[PDB]
Amino acid sequence: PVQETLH
Amino acid sequence: PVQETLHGC
Amino acid sequence: EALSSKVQQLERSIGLKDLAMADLEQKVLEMEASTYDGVFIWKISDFPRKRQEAVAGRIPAIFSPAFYTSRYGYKMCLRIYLNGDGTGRGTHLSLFFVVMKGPNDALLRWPFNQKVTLMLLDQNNREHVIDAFRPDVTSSSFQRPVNDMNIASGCPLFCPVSKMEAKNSYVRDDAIFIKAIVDLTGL
Amino acid sequence: EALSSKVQQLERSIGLKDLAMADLEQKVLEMEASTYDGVFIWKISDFPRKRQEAVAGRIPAIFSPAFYTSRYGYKMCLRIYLNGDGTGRGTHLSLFFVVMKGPNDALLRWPFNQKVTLMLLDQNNREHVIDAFRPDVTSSSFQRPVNDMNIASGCPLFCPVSKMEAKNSYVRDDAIFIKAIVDLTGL
Amino acid sequence: EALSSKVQQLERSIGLKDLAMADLEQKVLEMEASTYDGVFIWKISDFPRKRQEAVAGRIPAIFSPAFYTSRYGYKMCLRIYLNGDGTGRGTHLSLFFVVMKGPNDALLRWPFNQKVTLMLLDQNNREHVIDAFRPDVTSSSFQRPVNDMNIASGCPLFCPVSKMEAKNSYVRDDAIFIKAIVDLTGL
Repeated sequence: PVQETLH
Repeated sequence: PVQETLHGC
Repeated sequence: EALSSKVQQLERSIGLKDLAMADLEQKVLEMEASTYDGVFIWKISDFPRKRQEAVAGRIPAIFSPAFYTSRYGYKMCLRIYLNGDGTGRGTHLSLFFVVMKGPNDALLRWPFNQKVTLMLLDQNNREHVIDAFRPDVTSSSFQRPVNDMNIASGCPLFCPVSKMEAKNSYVRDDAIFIKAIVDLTGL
Repeated sequence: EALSSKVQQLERSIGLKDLAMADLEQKVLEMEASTYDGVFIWKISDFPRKRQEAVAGRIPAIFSPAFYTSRYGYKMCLRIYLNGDGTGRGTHLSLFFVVMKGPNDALLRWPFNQKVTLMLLDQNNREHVIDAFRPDVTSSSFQRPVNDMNIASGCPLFCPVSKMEAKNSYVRDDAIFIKAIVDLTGL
Repeated sequence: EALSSKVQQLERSIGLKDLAMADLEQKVLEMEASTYDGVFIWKISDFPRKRQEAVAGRIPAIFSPAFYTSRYGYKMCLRIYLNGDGTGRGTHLSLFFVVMKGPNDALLRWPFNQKVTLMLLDQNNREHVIDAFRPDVTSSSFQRPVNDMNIASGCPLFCPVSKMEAKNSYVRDDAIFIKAIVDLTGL
């Protein structure tokens, strides 16, 4: 999984 | 099961 | 007089309506907690506060939302006295089972005769407080309901006040979890 | 005029809120009756009053809340004329199945082709009034919906007005139960 | 002045309580879309409009309603950037999985560690866009939630903007469906 860029 | 008390509440 | 008989009437309007809103919110809260498989987990928050209200005699017992044995099965709910009832007053935590008037009662077999297991979950999954029982077939508690609720029946000496409260793992982050499991055999 | 004007605006927003609150109470009630397994049990209260309204032409038929074949399957509901429709008008009880427009129709196969069983429950579990059928694939009643609802399709001559009403066991405590079972084979 | 005051005060009142109505309406909204078996189908209407709002930077991402692994299991939802995030900015449709704060977290095992499958359904059942993954146990995204939601984690390069939009079958009648399947092994 890759986290989102904050928003 | 034992019934609840009439006054308790 | 001039135009206040209306406004002082609108204020009575907002106020008599604000009460209807409290009803609705209660019904929404109830739908959100309902289950239909006979299993029900009841979370009680503000445990500290609610414990006082029991000891201080202010609020003896609390009812939980309702749940069913199946989509169109028996309607039920629990009732707890955080400070005891009957033989467990001031010493134990009293937990009871309640058969409520359900919209499908006419289609169900009576008296209510399903095993019921009750437990106080240890938030450390170590030692749960469990107890179970089979309905007293002749007791009014399990006959087809005439009122909204029958007489609660269960474990007046479910759990010693000292055991929970104190510390342990039953109370954590000012809240506890009560669980009920209704055996569906026969249904 | 002035306050008298801001007072009508106030009375407005109040009844407006009262309407949204009533609109929402219904949504709640509608969610409270839906099922997602294909089985639905509809209880109609105030049977007497509602039978009359049918005979008095005032209210010919009534729609039931909606239910589905699965969490994201077909949306459906029932319709009943307590005094007849079509061939059984004023003699038979007309019960119909309706394929409604569902939020997921684009993902479903069409036309609707699932066995539909309809029942008038005997509150004595003796002789239930049961019928069943397979959708008429070329009927517009089972094509993917374009409107909120397709034309109802069912049993115009379901149960003789006399059979129920009179006494028996179908009517009890001024209420009856209608049941629907939608075969799920293939879904 | 007397009424003119007791008036604009009941108005400020009428407004505060209007906020409490919109909240309750959304709580009901979230309730209607919630599932408890780990499966969730998210329909996104007004697709074109919502795309622009993303490209135009106005609204980069949308959150979906919540769902659970079981009646008292993990609370989760999805988050989508119709125009990309991170590596897929402007080129891909980014899709993420979110572990939210559940009312039963104290009873669940952490970190979250269930396989998750994400899909963009083809409204022609031909070729769906699918991908899956297993939680990064050391990432904070799967640690017991402290806030309302953890950092979203998923597929920043889930789907090429061109693939959808264009035509194909992913977008039809200005809507798309997103499917999420949380593997229940172990629970």
